[PDB]
Amino acid sequence: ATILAEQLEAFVPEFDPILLRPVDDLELTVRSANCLKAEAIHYIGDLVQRTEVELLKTPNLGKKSLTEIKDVLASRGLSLGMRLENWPPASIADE
Amino acid sequence: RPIGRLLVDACYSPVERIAYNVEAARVEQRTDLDKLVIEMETNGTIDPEEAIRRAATILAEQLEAFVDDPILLRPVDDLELTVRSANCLKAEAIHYIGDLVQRTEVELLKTPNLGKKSLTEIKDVLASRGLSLGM
Amino acid sequence: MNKEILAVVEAVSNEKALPREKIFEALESALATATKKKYEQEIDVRVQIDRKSGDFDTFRRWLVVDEVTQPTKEITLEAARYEDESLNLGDYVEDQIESVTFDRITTQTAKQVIVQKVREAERAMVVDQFREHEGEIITGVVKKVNRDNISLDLGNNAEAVILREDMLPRENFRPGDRVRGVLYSVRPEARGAQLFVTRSKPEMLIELFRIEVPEIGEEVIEIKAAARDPGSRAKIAVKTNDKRIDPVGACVGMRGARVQAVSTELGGERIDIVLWDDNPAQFVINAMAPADVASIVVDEDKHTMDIAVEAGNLAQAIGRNGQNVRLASQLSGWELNVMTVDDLQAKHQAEAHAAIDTFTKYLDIDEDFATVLVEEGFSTLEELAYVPMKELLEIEGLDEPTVEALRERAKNALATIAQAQEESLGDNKPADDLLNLEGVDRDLAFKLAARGVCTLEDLAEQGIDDLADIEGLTDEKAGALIMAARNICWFG
Amino acid sequence: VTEFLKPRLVDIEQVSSTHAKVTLEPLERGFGHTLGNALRRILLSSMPGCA
Repeated sequence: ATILAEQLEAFVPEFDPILLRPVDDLELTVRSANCLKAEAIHYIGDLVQRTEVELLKTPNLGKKSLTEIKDVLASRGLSLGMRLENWPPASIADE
Repeated sequence: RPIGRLLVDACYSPVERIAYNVEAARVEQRTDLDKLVIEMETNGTIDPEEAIRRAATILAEQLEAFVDDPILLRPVDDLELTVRSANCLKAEAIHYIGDLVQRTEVELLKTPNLGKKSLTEIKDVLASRGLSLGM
Repeated sequence: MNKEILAVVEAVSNEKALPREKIFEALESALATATKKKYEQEIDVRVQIDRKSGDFDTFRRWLVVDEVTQPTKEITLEAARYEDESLNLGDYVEDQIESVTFDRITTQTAKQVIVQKVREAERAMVVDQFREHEGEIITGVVKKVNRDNISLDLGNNAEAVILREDMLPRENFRPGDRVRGVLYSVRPEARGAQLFVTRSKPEMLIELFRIEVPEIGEEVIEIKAAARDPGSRAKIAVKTNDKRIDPVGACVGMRGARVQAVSTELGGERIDIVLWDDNPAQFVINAMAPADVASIVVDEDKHTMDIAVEAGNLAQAIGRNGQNVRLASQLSGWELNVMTVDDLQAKHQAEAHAAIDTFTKYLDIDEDFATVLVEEGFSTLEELAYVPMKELLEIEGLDEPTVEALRERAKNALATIAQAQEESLGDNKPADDLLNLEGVDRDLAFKLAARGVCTLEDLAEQGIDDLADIEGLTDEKAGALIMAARNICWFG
Repeated sequence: VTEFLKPRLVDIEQVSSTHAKVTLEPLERGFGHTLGNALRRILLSSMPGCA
């Protein structure tokens, strides 16, 4: 084995990128996505700052759509009510 | 998982035909030397020097291997250990001979009330039964 | 169908003396669990059984919580209150769900949960009613004999265990044999035996005497102590407040019939019955029976007693393998040293000579004056240093100036001995070697050196058990210091 | 993708003297022959010595 091995030694500031994505990329129900757009929530970083109590005040947002939003955010390691310092980054304020 | 996917078979294999032809060497003045000429047949997905490099790496990884009982089920009390050694082993939840044989000598020396003398006794008794610490 | 639920609830309530409510709560939980198993997804499920019809509704339960960790079983308080404003944290939101058909699968699950509820209700109340049995001599049938334990059947689905240490050394039980034993522990373990029975511990002897001697069951005679070598010999100490009753005679019975019944149940164990005395020396004389005691010397400071016996009685006083002295020591709580009258006199002469040598050496007194101090009962430098001045002034020939000088010399001698101990280890040996062990303060180093652990090597050789009595040293801290000492001495 | 079943000599049953029997497992569905053939051809000649 030593001979055969010696014969082979010449060969061998927004929160995060995910925060900068649109809410439509969350695969939410057509109802949940349209309810969030009606409140001017465009990015995942906007959604993550809102509390559960604020989202329940949104017109036409039911308890079922709130559970869907939580389950989807939890699948990405995000939770409702995170405070991002310096959101939105100046790169988004011009659209 | 849905009914719309279609699974084909997967032939993850880039090469088709590998043929070596050994032949005599004359470049070096020394005779009785050989040249190995390998004509491969790739489908374009693999560079040839990368292929020969991965093959030599796989073979030299394979030669890395050699290049540079009903007694276990018995309680520790049946080992005829000193009352000190038996009580020190029970304090660490070592009940069976099979538990004792898995512990290393360095682990047993960390146990409370476990001296160098009691460790030598445990080794001599295990050796009398053909057992060693750290199996 | 409907009326059949009521008939089942009534039959089970009457037969098992169990609250109907507890049976329904458990059937609801059983049906919820059976429902959960029919879905591929982990759902939360509440079942509600109507108490009049026996009809049942099944929900998709949604545990109302503040923070949702499981979206399949949990709902936020804000979302729950959108459906019903009356809901609080810990309530359930429901969802119209098809109730599982009561097949023999749900039927089997319901039967298992009812049986488990009866174990935690009917059988639990039976054990509570048998508070006496939980402590007295329960009777069981041997169901299984293993190497390490015996499983007893007590009836009513109650199983008890006798451990190998809880058996008598010569007992051989077979499946179907009847066995008596004391229920000494009830453990609410989720798995295993719950009832632990002993035949080896002293409680078995006490309770056998309670059953065989009516005067003990009537609290006329009290068992004060029991010491036992299981299947070989025991001693019991008995007292009575009634001067008309002989407590030893009552426990022995007519021609020994009562003590022989207890002995026979214990496999021929020899039982000595002794009179309890409130005087420790008289109680130890009684405990040493059948050996005659010639004299007792009591050391209250060491909690020890030296027992002199005639040379002919020495072998009887010790007993086979020290069994008699050991049982007497366990019965009295005193450490008992059995010797001959000649050996006791030789011991006292050697102690007196050692005290005289100590006093002559450290107090700078003559041998005649040291002998007077020992004859007046002084044996240590500590006694001379700390005893009330009145007791030293009662000695013939001591004046107040001489007593003060003697106390000052005794204190200076104790200080010189303490300093020579601190210098032997704590000013050089345990101030460099044993101190190096990370964690050793100067006080702990002197406490170690007072036990003869003067060096870092001496500490590396100790067990945790050898250091366990050192005030301020926990087993964990002892283990850490011994390991630190071993790391330096053996691996440096 | 470059992770194979790295093998080992589970035992060396050296039968009697001047004779061993070395078993190696586990290899791929085809590497037993290539290591047996490589070691067989090298030991036969390449291995030097004096006579």
